[PDB]
Amino acid sequence: SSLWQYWRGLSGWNFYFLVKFGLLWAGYLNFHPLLNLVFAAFLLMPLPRYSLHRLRHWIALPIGFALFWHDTWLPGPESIMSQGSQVAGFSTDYLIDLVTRFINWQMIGAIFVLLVAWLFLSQWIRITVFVVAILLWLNVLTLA
Amino acid sequence: SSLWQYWRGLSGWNFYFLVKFGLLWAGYLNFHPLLNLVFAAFLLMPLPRYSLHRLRHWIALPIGFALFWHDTWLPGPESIMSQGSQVAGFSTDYLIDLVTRFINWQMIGAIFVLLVAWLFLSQWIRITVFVVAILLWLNVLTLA
Amino acid sequence: SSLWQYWRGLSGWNFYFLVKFGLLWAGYLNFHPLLNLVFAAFLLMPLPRYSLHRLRHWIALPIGFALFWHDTWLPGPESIMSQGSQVAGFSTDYLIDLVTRFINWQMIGAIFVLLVAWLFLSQWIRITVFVVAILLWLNVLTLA
Amino acid sequence: MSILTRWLLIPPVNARLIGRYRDYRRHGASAFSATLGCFWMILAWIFIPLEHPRWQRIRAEHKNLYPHINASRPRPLDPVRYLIQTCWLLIGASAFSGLQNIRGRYHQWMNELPERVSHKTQHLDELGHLSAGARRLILGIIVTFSLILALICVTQPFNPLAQFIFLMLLWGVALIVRRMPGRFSALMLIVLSLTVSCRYIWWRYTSTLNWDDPVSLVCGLILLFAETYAWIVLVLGYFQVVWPLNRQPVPLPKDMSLWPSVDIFVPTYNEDLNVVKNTIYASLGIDWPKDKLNIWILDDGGREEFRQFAQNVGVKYIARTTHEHAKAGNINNALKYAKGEFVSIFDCDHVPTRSFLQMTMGWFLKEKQLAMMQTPHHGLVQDGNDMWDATFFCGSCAVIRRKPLDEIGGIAVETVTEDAHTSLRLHRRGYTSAYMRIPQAESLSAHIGQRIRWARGMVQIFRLDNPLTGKGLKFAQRLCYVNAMFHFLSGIPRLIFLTAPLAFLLLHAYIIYAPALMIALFVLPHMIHASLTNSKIQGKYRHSFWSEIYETVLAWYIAPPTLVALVDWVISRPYIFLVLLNLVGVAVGIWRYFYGPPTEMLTVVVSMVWVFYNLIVLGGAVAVSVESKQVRRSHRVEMTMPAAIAREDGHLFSCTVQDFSDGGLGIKINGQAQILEGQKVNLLLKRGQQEYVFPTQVARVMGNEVGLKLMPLTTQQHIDFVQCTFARADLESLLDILKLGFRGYRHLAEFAPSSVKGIFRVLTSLVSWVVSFIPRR
Amino acid sequence: PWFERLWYALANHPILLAVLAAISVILLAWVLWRLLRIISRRRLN
Repeated sequence: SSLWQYWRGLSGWNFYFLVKFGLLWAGYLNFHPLLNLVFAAFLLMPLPRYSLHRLRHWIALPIGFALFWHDTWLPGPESIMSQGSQVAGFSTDYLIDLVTRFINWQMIGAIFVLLVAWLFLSQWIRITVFVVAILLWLNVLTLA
Repeated sequence: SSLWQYWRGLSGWNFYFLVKFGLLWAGYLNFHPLLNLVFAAFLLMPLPRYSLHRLRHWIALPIGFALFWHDTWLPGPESIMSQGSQVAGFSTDYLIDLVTRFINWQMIGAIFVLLVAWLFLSQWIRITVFVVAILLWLNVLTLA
Repeated sequence: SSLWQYWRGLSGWNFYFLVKFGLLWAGYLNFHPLLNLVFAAFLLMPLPRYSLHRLRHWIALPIGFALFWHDTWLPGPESIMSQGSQVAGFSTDYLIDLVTRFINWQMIGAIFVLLVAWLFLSQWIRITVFVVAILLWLNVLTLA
Repeated sequence: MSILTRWLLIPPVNARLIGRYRDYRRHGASAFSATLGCFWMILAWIFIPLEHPRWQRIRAEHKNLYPHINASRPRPLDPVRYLIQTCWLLIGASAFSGLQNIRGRYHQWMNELPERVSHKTQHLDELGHLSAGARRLILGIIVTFSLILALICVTQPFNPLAQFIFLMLLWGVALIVRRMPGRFSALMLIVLSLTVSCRYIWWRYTSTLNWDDPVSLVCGLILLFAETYAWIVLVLGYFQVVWPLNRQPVPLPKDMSLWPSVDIFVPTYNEDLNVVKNTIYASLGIDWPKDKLNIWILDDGGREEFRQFAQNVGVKYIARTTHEHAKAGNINNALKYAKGEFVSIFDCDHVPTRSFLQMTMGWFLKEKQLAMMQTPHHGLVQDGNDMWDATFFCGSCAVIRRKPLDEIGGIAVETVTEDAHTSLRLHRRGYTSAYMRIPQAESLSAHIGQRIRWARGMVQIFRLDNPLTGKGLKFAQRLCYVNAMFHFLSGIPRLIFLTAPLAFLLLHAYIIYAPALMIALFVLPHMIHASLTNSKIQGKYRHSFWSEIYETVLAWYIAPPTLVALVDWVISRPYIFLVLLNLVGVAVGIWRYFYGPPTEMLTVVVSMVWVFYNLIVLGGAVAVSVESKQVRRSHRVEMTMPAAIAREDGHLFSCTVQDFSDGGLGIKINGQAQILEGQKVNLLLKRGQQEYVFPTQVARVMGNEVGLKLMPLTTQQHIDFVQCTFARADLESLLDILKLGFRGYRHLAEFAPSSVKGIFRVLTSLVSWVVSFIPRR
Repeated sequence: PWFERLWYALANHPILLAVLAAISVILLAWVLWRLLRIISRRRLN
């Protein structure tokens, strides 16, 4: 049958994975290739109904956010719940200074440039094929 | 009447067989060529009746489950049948702990990935030919 | 439309970057490849409405001027209004003499030659692709 | 096999693949090509998102975006073509009113600049206002200053960068100057071209001849002599057409009784009465006093139809008993009987206009020494010649004063070109000739024949009545005639130009001892400026080195008629011999490019281009040789003129005449007219403010295109018809020349001897194969 | 070296030589145009 009509690809999530690739080359990410392959497989799986596809994406957005959190070296949420008393005690200016020290504007600019490049290249190159190929290669290397 | 018209392939069983191959390549399962090939032939037998088809599926599903259980290293069905009283009498928390320890989440992730891969490849290449070829090649290797 | 013909190109800004490339060959530039790539992406961002397109270009003009200020070895603002008092204290004749000494008319002639070449090429050949390729080349060289 | 895909693939995808394969097979593709095509297509689908709306829009206009790739017919290496064309699309280029208006207004202002400058110089009319000694001194210092500056710019040594800057600046100056019209612009461009050519020649003589290896020395000397001869010819041509006279007619006295007697001559030998009827009718229609014009037909065949036609219409008819000296002898024999003070001579095909003699003979009644006056056959060379009193007879459409013509003993008969020799003889006695570029009115085989006879006639004119050693000629006329003779001799320089790149590539000599870039920085300015200045002087709409290639290939073709004077050859051995040398030179050059030292590598590349040029030029000469004998169409001039048609019903249909001939007219009628064949209709033709009605019968109707035929007309009707119809008051080129050379080589492979037929066929095959990958818009 | 002196002086200035050549072209064109107008008047009449 025409099951290809239900294989819509990752679409915007491509940029998502592409971002991670950069943070992999930049060393900012603790990569879990199997979880990335699981997420790609779940977002690629064909759901016959359009509403089901939309609901899957809406459910997967929090899951993708949690996976991205797990892929970085940032402190876990429980640490934030424990130290919220210390966080709130600091002044607003202190928090502004700390975050400005944290925000690496080069990575923000790289994100912007990569977003533009992805929007231009989605016309000519199948980004989903390449993203899945890179994920498979990374899993192969991390296994053998 | 006509027989060859009923050779639709293993269909769903194909995935199951590939699953076993994964557990065969991961070394966590002890593959039996004889019983597996017998099950494949039993599901592949062209039965003219649709009622016979559904009845064979109904008979094979518990038989397939028992075969999968037997291929593992868990205690045999008779032993677990004898010890079911104690197993139900055992604490729920320790049972959950044992279940979690037994379940390697890497295997579940790989199985989900292989499910998606099988669903994708079930639209371009007939998986039946390759699955039966791998089974026959494994038998030939075991013979030598 | 849906196929996003809103990738209108850099047009005049092309020459802009060309000039910088020439000034990169002349060594008068403290070049910032990342900011140039971000600026090129911002100018190349596909915007459907023409009013927002004009608004984007109009805000980009002072941003481009400030970027050219930053990429040159000419001094930052603080020095500019620190020496503005001395410039005001100097005679008009001294200002004219300093102006006549400051301009290297050879580079002005070269810039005019580049302008004529850019007009002819834009008549014949899309230079936006070449400019973008050279920008990624500079970024790749700087990164590695 | 279908079984393999059937077992391997699911039936839907198997069916789609089989459908694609069969679709490729039916369109003439082989099985291997078809399979490769399906492989490439599935790769394209897996990599490139061909389902995206952008790619749908790319696919829908595939034919326009990929003209040389057939979508329905795969062929191996098609992905190479796809990649090349995609790269070209990536590289090539795909408030308008204000910018266009500003630009156009800028050219228009620059174009009207000469008029404003002339007006401003008119109000300060003014050297000219100083004494003779002061004028001489001021002009002398002015000329010496200008010439010393020019000499300094001629003899100035530069490095590559300064040289290139100088060339760019001078090329830009020439480009600006060319746009502005006027004779001052022409003179400025001429001076620029002279300066650049002198610079090039100075550099070649001072820095490029190799004095170490004698073979290279000899080759360089021959090539430099050829370049010097070409430069001399170019300078002489510049001088000939430096200042066209642009003569205007001086009106005749208003009293018609003071007008002279003219005798019109129409000499014919084999032309049909259809051709001569138009000429004689139009001659009778010329505005002139009847008692002051007499028409003569000089038929060498004695056709009785001509006699009856002349007697019916009244024009004089005279035949010859003997036919010595052809047309010149015929005119000389007729001149014993004419009694007018002027003799006009017309070719059979040339139609005389009514306003001919009135516009022409004012100069005759004004200037006493004017023994000749010439009107254009269809240029700018004659206008320049008239400045130097060197306009020569072209055999027709000219008026000669009778007394000077009889003084030299009639038309010269010692040369094939009797016209030019008669002009020479008129000039040698001190008489003047004129030329008016005012309209008064084919097959390229006749063009080549007439060029041949012109060359031979100039050869014999030099042989018998040598202008250089002759008496009675002013210097400018000698320069004009010598320039014509030189231009008819340009075969040896072209042979040297063809052979020299082989003298480098085969013998490994250094005929021109200089770095390749230096070579390009002294030579390309020369041809660029020469072409630009010649384009300005001629004023042609199409003007380029390509156009110049065109006359060089149509002048290399008559190399051996002119050389013998002192179709057949282009296929003979001594020609394909040269082509084969130029061909092996290319392979040897590829060998030098890969296996020779890198230090000389660029030089080899240069010779490549040179040889390529030769390969075009030779390929041109064969091509015309076969296209000369291929034209089949006849006289058909399509011009728009509002005629009227009235039916038998009297319904007035204004129409436009598409084509016309003595047999009838084919016209275009505006609107829907139900005109039936055989219906007697009235055709109203417009002659100025007069309207003349000719009754016609409709013979053919093609929709709005209606053909009408004439019933037997009368003498006055015939004259009116001829007056209203004939005697009216009336990067791409590089590609075209490439096609011309290619078609010449293809014909050479078709018609050469077999031993070289095979080689040329193979060469054409690989040339087409190589061109098959070229990107296209 | 009297003549190598000028070549050394103007060697590095193609702009100046281009301007001088343009001036010489315009000047010589003016004198030639005057002469040719004189000859044209002498021949037309």
